[PDB]
Amino acid sequence: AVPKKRTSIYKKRIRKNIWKKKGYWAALKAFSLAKSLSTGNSKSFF
Amino acid sequence: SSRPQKKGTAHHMKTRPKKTARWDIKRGPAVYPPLPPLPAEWTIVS
Amino acid sequence: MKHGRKIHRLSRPADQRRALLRGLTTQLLKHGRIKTTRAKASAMRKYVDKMITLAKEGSLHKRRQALGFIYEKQIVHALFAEVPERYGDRNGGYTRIIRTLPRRGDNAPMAYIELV
Amino acid sequence: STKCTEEWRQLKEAVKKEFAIPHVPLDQRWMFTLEEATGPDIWNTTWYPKSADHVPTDKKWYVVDATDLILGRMASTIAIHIRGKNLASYTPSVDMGAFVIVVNADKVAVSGKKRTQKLYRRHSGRPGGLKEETFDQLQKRIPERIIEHAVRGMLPKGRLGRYLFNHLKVYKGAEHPHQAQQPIDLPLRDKRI
Amino acid sequence: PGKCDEITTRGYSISMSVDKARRVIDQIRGRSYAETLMILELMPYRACYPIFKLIYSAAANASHNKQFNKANLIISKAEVNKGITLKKVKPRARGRSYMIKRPTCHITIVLRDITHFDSYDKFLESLTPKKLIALLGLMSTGRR
Amino acid sequence: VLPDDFQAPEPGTPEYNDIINQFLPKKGPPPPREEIFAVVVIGSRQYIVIPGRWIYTQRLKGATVNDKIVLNKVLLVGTKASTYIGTPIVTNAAVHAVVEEQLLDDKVIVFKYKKKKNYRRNIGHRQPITRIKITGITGYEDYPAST
Amino acid sequence: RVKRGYIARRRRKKIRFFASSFRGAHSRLTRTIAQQKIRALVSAHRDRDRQKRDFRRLWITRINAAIRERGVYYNYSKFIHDLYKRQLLLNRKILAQIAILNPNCIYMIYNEIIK
RNA sequence: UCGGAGAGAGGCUCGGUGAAAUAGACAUGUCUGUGAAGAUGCGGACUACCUGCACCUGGACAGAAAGACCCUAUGAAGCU
RNA sequence: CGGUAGGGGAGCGUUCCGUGUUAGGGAGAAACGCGUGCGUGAGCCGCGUUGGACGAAGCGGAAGCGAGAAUGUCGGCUUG
RNA sequence: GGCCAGUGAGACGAUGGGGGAUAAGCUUCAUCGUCGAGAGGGAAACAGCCCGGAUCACCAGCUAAGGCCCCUAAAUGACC
RNA sequence: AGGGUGAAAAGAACCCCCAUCGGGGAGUGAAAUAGAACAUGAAACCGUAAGCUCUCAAGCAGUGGGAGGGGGACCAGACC
Repeated sequence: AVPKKRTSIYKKRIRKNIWKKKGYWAALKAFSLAKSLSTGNSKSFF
Repeated sequence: SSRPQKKGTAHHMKTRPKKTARWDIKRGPAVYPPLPPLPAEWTIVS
Repeated sequence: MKHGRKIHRLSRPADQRRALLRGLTTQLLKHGRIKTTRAKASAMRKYVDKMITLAKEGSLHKRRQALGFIYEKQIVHALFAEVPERYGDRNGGYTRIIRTLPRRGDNAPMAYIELV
Repeated sequence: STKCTEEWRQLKEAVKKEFAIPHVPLDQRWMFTLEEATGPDIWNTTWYPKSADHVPTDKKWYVVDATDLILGRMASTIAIHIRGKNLASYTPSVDMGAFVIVVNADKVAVSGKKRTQKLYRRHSGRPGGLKEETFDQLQKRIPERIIEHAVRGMLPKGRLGRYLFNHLKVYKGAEHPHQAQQPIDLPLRDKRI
Repeated sequence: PGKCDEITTRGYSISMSVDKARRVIDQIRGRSYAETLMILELMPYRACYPIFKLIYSAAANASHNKQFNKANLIISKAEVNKGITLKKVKPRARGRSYMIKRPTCHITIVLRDITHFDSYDKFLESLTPKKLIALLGLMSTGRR
Repeated sequence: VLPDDFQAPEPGTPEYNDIINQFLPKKGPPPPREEIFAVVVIGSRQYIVIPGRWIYTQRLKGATVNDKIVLNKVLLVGTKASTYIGTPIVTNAAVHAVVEEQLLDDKVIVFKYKKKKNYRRNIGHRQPITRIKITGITGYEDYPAST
Repeated sequence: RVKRGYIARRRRKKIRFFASSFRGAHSRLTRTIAQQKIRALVSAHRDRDRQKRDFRRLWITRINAAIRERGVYYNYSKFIHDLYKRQLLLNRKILAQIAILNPNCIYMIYNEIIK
């Protein structure tokens, strides 16, 4: 359970950039919702 | 059983390369006839 | 595994889920338009369609089951005097699940219930 | 603006033609062009090949006919061409070798009792998967893995023998589908096959 | 310095973590003020709102300090750095105590108008270099 | 503080293409040295020598700067058509050379350490080398061996 | 008589500057910068003696591969048979260099070794 | 035997806050052999595209903690 | 003219002191960072759109005088 | 002799033996070789086995031990 | 345990973002990259931009050779 050693700058920038790329994937969805929130007949967002 | 395995440095007196051919021990290096001595490596020219 | 278990259970235990259903469909029948989460929205949709069509046939037995389900006294008797005059000929589909922005603090998918 | 990428790309190719020089092949070639004696001292250092010396387009192509040829000496003389140790341009760090083609893999001779006693066993990672498999079983089943197993242990199994492993083209049929560079037959120096 | 093109806006050590500010700041890089205006209206992050406050107070800065428009204005770099980290000695069981660090950011966002010349043709002229200083202000692949 | 402007001198671009196409390419001819080639033996090691080349070698025992020095220990002198295979030295041979100023080459850090037996030695070595420029090769017109 | 100093940082900054392009904490982290200076210098030793040995090996196999292109069984050993019997003192395996820079001249070498 | 289903709190995902023991640097395969006699690091062969997520803990002689057992100290102390 | 435990000889560096209110220095000292330079090396010398007031060499002396290790120790910041 | 240190745990290999079971990479001695304190080459790897004693440079040559099919330098060398 | 903005608070009038904190102009100053966390600011650590390069690959991450590519260049063969 206890880690034997530490990680490099290598593997850490890989994992942190996979985390922040996983943050990248959930804003073109927000760009699509922000673009559909604009002028148009949409039956949502009262 | 009663046969001892040959361990390290007894493995080396047994399994080292030994050239046990009485011909190939007799070999000396080849002899070419002697040549005259080569001239000077360079010369002062004034 | 959940093959074909079509009950929609929330993040609450069973009796607390029943009280959430009864209270939120009660105040849904009080105000008409309401802000829920989407799980709470569909969970309101089934039961409030059951309560619109329950007092559609305004007998005493339907009125007593309907008064037994809903908390408030004076809202069941404001219901069967309203649902045959309004929701006759609709034949199902008494609500609308207009969604909105997520909630600040949870990113909870937040919905909004009509009566149409 | 497609003309930015296209026209500036062709300007970069244009100054690639103007600044840089081509690399002449090593055939009927003297020591130096008079430009080359002004350039680097490529004489007193060991000759190292450039990218225009090991192009896979103008490599040689060899065809042996493995009918009644013994396996291991054929594998060694295919290896000595698959490295490039019959060329004076041999550098053991680049791919100076030559493509070879081995037709008739189904009729490869062996000497002694190889056919019933030599095993091509293999194993996956889990225990109890060691596959009992003898020479006649592959030669009945897939013969072009025989020679392909013989020469794969003849090449330096790093990143570079793995690259010249694909130069081997073994086919079990009597005819190979290659008409690449008109493949000249392979020269042998083995008097005992 | 780009000859008077960019607008640099710094930020206080705001009371949140640097890494989530770096995913929300690595989203909005390269996109202009309208797209970040509509995305940061609706991004589901708590680190979204001071970033949107600094973009809004950065382009309003770019329209009041300079005199630009909020449509031809792309985010240039938007770098987020570390700040001061507080230390919180929080007790935990079996007589132990853990340092819980309260992290702060340091946001510096640079904005970029397009103040262009848009020359007619490409063809090089190796004459009058004291005009070649002014005619070429921001291009690519500088030879010699 | 503004975008600067368009500048209006009303220029006309010269598209004659007889000045820029003269300016951008360069005409530089290599000097034709001659069609000759030797292999000298200096110290112990042999050098490919062509007339005009800034070679490096060993001699710093004694040799004055800018001196005119004949390297008469020549084997395998070769022209464009024929070479002269040297039974050891080609006779009456003379590679005329210019021994130039003496140099020290790059540092070769000879640092030795064994293991935990705590021993380490940083020493350095500047080899006393000599750069030689080559003038021309002569005295080589005996026993041709062209093929 | 306090003696706080800076000489460990110049002592250490020189070794820091030598350890460039060492791929990670061998290029940044001081307590490995030292042992990569050390192991890099002994790597320079053994690879220098074995670059003498290794280029000897490379010229041997290069001129062997040049001589074996005749087809008739003339090995590299027989080229030295009739390279020292016909008295050519010590061409120093630079005929493996002009064997590719001047292949007609090495054909003149070998074709005069035959005669 | 011989398990099976269901309800909660965790676990999984999202949004907030956010540690810890550990850590020479880690570009951190399997078999087999060798070696301070139990090797990802040495040798030969075979096998493996890179990198995550969720579980399991066989190894890293895993973490702890200058072995309570054994012995040594011209050690300490209690007791007889 | 390999070298552990170890012995001897010769040197570099640091801060202060004598020369010294030294030469030099807001026309940029010390610092910090840099080298296509020199040394057997400890190091010197030179260059800096950074910095802003001190301080060399030579000939000498004195040390809280040189760091990679002490489950060292004190601050800073990582890993997980 | 003067001044002044370490070391006093050794290990394997050949021979001469004792203890053992003429068992142990076992234990104790006597002469010697190596390692310790010894790099390089051969021994696949591998302190003690063979050659061999590393001041340094060379993109120099000849050899010892050992090798000359390929991986990997040199003979798919010759004759019994 | 926590010292040092300037020489002098001359400590930022006024405009914009704006609930503040903060930020940008302007103004003071020789210096505002001396802005109150304020004097030189190094390493670990976290980043962003530019050049080359990694997704059939076994490696104490080097070193010797160096394919291909990039940069300034002047002893254009050199250097990184």
